[PDB]
Amino acid sequence: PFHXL
Amino acid sequence: AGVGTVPMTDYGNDIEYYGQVTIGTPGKKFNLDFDTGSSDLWIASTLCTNCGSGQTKYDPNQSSTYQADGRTWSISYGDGSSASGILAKDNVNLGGLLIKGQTIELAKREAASFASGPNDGLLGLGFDTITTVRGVKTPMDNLISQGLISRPIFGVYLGKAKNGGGGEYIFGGYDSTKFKGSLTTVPIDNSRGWWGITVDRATVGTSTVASSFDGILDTGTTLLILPNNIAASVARAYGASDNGDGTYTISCDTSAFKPLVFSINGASFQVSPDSLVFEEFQGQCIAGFGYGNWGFAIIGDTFLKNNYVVFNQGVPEVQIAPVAE
Repeated sequence: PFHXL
Repeated sequence: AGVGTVPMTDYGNDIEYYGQVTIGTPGKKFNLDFDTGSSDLWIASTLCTNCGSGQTKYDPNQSSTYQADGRTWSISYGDGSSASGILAKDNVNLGGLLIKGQTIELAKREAASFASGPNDGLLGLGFDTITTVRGVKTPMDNLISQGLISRPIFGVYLGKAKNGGGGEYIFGGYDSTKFKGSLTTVPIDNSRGWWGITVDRATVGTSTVASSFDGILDTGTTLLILPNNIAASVARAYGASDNGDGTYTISCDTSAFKPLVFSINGASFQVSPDSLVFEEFQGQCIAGFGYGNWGFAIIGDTFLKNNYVVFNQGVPEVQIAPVAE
């Protein structure tokens, strides 16, 4: 999973 | 594809969606992750000392339109990744739309996760109040001001790996074959430089698992990350167990689950049962929702792969509708 600010 | 149309690629099980962008003259194709949660356009360059060998690297020497810049930049994302480098200027082609003299940020250093992923860099689609370097105009700012788009909008379709993946971004237009019924206008709060909305409530069957809460629409975040209490409340509805790391273990058989329904501005938006499971690794399924120590939620791909969004930067506002599937 990503979590871009 | 039509003007401003960008076909996306679904990486893994809806982990991320990336499109091809041509930068420079004559120009090279780059695979960027389109992110509504950030506003910096950065790419892997030949100045980079810890970049992936699989990444495509922007080479200033081969762009007859490169203009050097004296400023440096550094960024740090919510999942802990980062990158840093120098600023520059060049032309960017976004679906046939040639943005002249866009500030591009060339990476000198990048986090390993960047180095090992499918991306050459990121395309930031949040407001310009959060650009890491002051005075930098985002791509959407330049499309508008250069008259490349007549309406200050982008239509977003994110597909599901289970149905073949894909996706599509349309700059300055939208596509009604991709959604069903009528669009619902929802006002945006961009005071923090994000695409912020208010969800009136969340229900599972007949239970109100949550009351109004604020969330940001982030195409660059995989899951639906919710405040601790909301998160725990949802989990109890599905019998999910906390892994202690922001994730939950849920049953792999979702055939018995009810959709997580969001009441946004009078209409119903959902997270269909299939979507409640992010990934299955060696028989254990990780749920499509997680938790963070924030007061607002991060409405990521788990939600977006289920609802079509028309991002209007001008008002600002968004129009949403359930995916046609």
